[PDB]
Amino acid sequence: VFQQYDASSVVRRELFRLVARLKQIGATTVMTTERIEEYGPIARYGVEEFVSDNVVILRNVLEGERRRRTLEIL
Amino acid sequence: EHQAIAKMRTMIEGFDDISHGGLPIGRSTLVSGTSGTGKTLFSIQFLYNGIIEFDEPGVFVT
Amino acid sequence: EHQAIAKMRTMIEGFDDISHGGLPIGRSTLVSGTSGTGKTLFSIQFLYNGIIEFDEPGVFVTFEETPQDIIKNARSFGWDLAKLVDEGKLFILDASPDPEGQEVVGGFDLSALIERINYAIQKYRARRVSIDSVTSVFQQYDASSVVRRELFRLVARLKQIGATTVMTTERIEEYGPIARYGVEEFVSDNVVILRNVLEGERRRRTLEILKLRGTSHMKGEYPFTITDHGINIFPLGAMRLTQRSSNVRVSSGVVRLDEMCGGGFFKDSIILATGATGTGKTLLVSRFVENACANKERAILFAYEESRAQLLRNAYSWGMDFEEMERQNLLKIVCAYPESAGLEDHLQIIKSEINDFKPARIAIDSLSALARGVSNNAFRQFVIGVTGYAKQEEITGLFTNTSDQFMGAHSIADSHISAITDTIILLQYVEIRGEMSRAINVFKMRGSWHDKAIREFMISDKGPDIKDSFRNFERIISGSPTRITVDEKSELSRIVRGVQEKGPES
Amino acid sequence: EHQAIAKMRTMIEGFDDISHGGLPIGRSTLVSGTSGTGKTLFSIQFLYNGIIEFDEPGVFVTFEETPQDIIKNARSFGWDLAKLVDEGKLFILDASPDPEGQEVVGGFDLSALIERINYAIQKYRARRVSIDSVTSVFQQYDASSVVRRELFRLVARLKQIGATTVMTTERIEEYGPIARYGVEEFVSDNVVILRNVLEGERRRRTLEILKLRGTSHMKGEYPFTITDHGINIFPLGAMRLTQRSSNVRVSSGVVRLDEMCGGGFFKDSIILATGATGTGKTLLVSRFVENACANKERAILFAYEESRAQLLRNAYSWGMDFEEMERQNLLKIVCAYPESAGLEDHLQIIKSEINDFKPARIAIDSLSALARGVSNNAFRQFVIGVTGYAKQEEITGLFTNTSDQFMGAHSIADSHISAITDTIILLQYVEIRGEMSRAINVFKMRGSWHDKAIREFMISDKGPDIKDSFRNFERIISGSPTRITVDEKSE
Ligand SMILES: Nc1ncnc2c1ncn2[C@@H]1O[C@H](COP(=O)(O)OP(=O)(O)OP(=O)(O)O)[C@@H](O)[C@H]1O
Ligand SMILES: Nc1ncnc2c1ncn2[C@@H]1O[C@H](COP(=O)(O)OP(=O)(O)OP(=O)(O)O)[C@@H](O)[C@H]1O
Ligand SMILES: Nc1ncnc2c1ncn2[C@@H]1O[C@H](COP(=O)(O)OP(=O)(O)OP(=O)(O)O)[C@@H](O)[C@H]1O
Ligand SMILES: Nc1ncnc2c1ncn2[C@@H]1O[C@H](COP(=O)(O)OP(=O)(O)OP(=O)(O)O)[C@@H](O)[C@H]1O
Ligand SMILES: Nc1ncnc2c1ncn2[C@@H]1O[C@H](COP(=O)(O)OP(=O)(O)OP(=O)(O)O)[C@@H](O)[C@H]1O
Ligand SMILES: [Mg+2]
Ligand SMILES: [Mg+2]
Ligand SMILES: [Mg+2]
Ligand SMILES: [Mg+2]
Repeated sequence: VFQQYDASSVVRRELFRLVARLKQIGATTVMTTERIEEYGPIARYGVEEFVSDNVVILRNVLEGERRRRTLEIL
Repeated sequence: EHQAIAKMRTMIEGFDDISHGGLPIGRSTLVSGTSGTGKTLFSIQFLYNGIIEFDEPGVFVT
Repeated sequence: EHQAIAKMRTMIEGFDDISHGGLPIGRSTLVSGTSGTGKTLFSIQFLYNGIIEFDEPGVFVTFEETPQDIIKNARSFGWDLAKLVDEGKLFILDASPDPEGQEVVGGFDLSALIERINYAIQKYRARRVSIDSVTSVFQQYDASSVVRRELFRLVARLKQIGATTVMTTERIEEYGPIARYGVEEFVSDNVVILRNVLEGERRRRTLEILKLRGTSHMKGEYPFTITDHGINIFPLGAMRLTQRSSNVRVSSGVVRLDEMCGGGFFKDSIILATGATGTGKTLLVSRFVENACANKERAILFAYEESRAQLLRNAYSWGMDFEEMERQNLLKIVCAYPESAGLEDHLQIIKSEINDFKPARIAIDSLSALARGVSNNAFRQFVIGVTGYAKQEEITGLFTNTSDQFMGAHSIADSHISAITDTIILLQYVEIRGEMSRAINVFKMRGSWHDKAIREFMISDKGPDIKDSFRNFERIISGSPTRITVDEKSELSRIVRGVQEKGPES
Repeated sequence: EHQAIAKMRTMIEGFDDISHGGLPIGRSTLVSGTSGTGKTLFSIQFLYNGIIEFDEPGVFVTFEETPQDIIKNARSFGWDLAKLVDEGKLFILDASPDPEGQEVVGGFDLSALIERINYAIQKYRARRVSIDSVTSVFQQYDASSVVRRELFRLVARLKQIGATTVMTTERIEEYGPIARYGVEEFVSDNVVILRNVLEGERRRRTLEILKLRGTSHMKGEYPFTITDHGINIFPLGAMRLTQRSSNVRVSSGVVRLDEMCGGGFFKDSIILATGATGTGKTLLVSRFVENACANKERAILFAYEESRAQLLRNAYSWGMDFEEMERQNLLKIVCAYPESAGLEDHLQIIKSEINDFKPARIAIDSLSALARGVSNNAFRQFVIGVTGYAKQEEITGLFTNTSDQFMGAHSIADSHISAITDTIILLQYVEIRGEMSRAINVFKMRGSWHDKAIREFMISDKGPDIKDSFRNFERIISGSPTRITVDEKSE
């Protein structure tokens, strides 16, 4: 959604907004973000981690031509 | 309430042990990962089991 | 105290030691860390403790988290911040944005905040202030130079107002810049860095005070865990060397052995048991613990290799009923895979269980089980921990270790947990006439004389029977000795012919 | 269509194994890689195979290379696209820029192209489409967010159109992001990464299917080669542990050995001969390969340590005439230094040459010669590939391994062949009275009973002459015996 022409700070707020309004609605939501480095930033803009109350990281680490899927609750 | 945070079971095999109960009720959970990691699936399955295990309707925004 | 700056205590277990007394009053501390490291908690605990322990009202400035949430989450550790906000001891100043807002407002609000805060401090007569996620505010659209100015101004007014402040900050790398804008580091009087290092799929949180303008403090990183009671720090390097030392002996659960040690182990002493897999360290452990219960003394048994069932199936087969030791509330067995956590966690669990049961004897079956994976230093740090806490707790202890190679092991411990140990019990397999016999040896004892022979020992249903030494043998330790004989048939009871009786009579 | 995802086979050697059936139909599959990875080739061979196998027309859209060249290059793999273009089976839709023009024509053309494209799809009744270097299009002056919308629009239209597309992208780092904008990743239903890794001055191209939305596939990287017949992928993990096993026996070339092996070598089995340098391995291989020509059966000899001519001399110097074997088209010698290829290429050459000569036996001289330089794991992965193919192909194979240390060697294979090999023949130097004498031993045989004695053997112009056991010695295996010369019972 923000991948139209935004920057971290603008992203951080938009997310804060969505997260908040959902809290008021009383919904137990699961949001999906994307990454680019298996061990780089937790999310695309380096700001989502700090705005979410909860964070799950799914990894697909390489290493020796094999792939190992893991899951972590940050 | 006036107690800790209550959780909601995901029924995803294992995840509810890892999360000591499941996802925190009334709140969102960010799930990220590179391409091909299981994000969408995690979300589909979370709604699903909610449906098929507690009859908790789910909305899927895509 | 010979420090030049006055400090205030966090009452956070372990922090006040690391900072040689707590946080400097009237000054500000940057607690910066990546995501989920314990920043809010630290700052929340910082105000709570100040209210619960010293009746010091506190102000909590929150930029992202909602006041209801700060209160909802704190119940995780059993804290009723609501009752305090109510008694008017705690005041949460909500400065979070609106779920339906605009854009632009991070400077005059920095002047409106200062004034808001001053108002709250004056109204509630506050002595401690926490500012959670200052970073999030410039996270509207700012650069390093603007941040430095606004942070300074804020911090500088706080100093004037007299307030002792804690400010939270974020960072993306565990080892790179201290805070986001690489400017916060230098504006703060003190800097505490919280990390959550990944490393081999495990997570290790540490706490480090980087700087304290005015006094000294412990340098480097310190392991810690967040539990139901908040942060819990282990200053493993602040552990002094002043353990009491008695000449009190105790039994090992094995009569012959006690003789071999010149009269049993010392109460105040770390015991080391090493031998090849199958030699029988675990038997002496069972025997060691049972004797603490045979004298009506408590004793814990942390198992990291055998299930709670097996430990009992095997224990019983050696006699000794563990079922009863448990009922008489005298013997407590733990059990856990070293993999089920990190040393820090493990060391604490141990510490905990030692308090909730006031043991007089502890046994860790297989240090080398905990040795799995962990680097050697991270392991030694643990061994210093368990061996240390016990020594100063007068708690006698038996530690087990499995040497990676049966027969031929050139060293006691592949880890060198040698100098850390007072008494060493060495078991090994001796190859005599196509068979694997056992051989036990009291390698070393610091205050005692102890027997110098490498005896042979059998394992029956009864337990460990310590026979004699293979005198007429060389290269013993090798694993496969050479039988040389200046005798053997020499006396002892020659008298040939009919010497025995058989099942009927004698 | 209320069923699982259905796949369309590419027919690209190995790819359909990995993707469990092939590319999903009606969906776009991103295939990115760094410069020179075989992206272009993949898409081509994808349409071509489509045509030449299921008569499914193909629409190839290029943005940089030119139609003349595309066809020009394809001839490198022995196929004429021109012909297919003629018969309207393939329509190369040129979309490259000319040496002259204007600018500020951003998303302006992505709309038109989606038209020119749907046209050629309808018009030719195309079922497969390949778009080469979509990337090179936005490489005009765009941002990550602009590229996602232009990409999504295209991918989307194509899915309505119902085509099974393949889009080529480019990367800059072998292991960094997936595509230039680190956005393509998330816009494609499927992502296949082509890599051209450069470790130790050597190059190794691998292919990986990062994801296939809606189905399963093989995970991780998979070695592949680019030959005259196109991309060739070896799914060394796909190979199954379902090899035929008989009780039929064969001769080792050495009568006395055959007895020690309790009746000979099993037709179905892997033979490993290990010993210090000079012990006689190359001899056994020599004798083994000869016995298969005495029975008029074909046998290949892949030598990696000696040359053609020298293999003959020494062979002839032990008897056996290799000169005849070659003429009688019953024996074939290959030879090549391990340094002349990667294991991926060798493993192929081996397989390739076995198909053009249908061997009943095979001898690789010096497994350890192929272990030279290559990592321990990248080697084992070569052993299984060679050991397996021969095993499921009913071929009897002999592999030679020089042990890094003469006398003292505390392990058969330094690299660890154990349990990958059926029969282990072990040669060792033995020092008896200031003299270097040999000794052969049948270490293990999974089927038969074989001899348990360590036998001394000599070498002459007649070949291996297995003598007796050092019965009266100790620490033979060690290599520096000690005769017991026991004074009997001393009366
Ligand atoms: N039936 C299945 N059996 C085994 N693996 C499957 C099956 N279905 C899907 N997969 C695997 O799961 C992956 C699907 O990922 P998914 O669509 O859940 O979300 P994602 O990769 O996190 O995000 P994105 O929407 O970018 O793909 C595939 O890449 C594939 O490897
Ligand atoms: N009762 C508890 N027992 C054990 N761990 C707990 C408990 N409550 C919270 N935690 C842990 O402490 C963490 C809470 O972090 P905290 O709220 O203190 O601030 P933070 O992680 O520093 O910053 P942020 O606001 O970005 O999350 C959780 O990630 C969780 O693992
Ligand atoms: N009932 C029994 N009767 C005779 N011998 C026994 C009996 N139980 C155990 N043993 C002997 O004791 C050994 C068991 O080893 P033990 O449990 O004492 O610990 P360990 O050898 O130090 O360490 P680990 O069990 O992890 O290898 C067996 O190898 C066996 O020879
Ligand atoms: N007959 C052939 N035998 C062996 N290798 C070949 C043959 N033809 C081409 N190649 C190899 O295949 C490669 C061709 O690459 P190709 O044109 O398919 O696209 P690409 O490398 O993916 O992308 P780009 O447009 O950047 O070149 C060459 O780099 C070359 O090494
Ligand atoms: N005509 C011959 N007469 C007697 N002995 C010979 C003759 N030719 C070769 N030999 C012996 O055989 C050995 C040659 O080794 P061979 O060709 O069998 O392979 P290898 O020892 O297994 O491996 P590599 O030669 O690569 O080290 C010589 O060391 C020598 O003792
Ligand atoms: Mg997804
Ligand atoms: Mg044991
Ligand atoms: Mg190309
Ligand atoms: Mg050779």
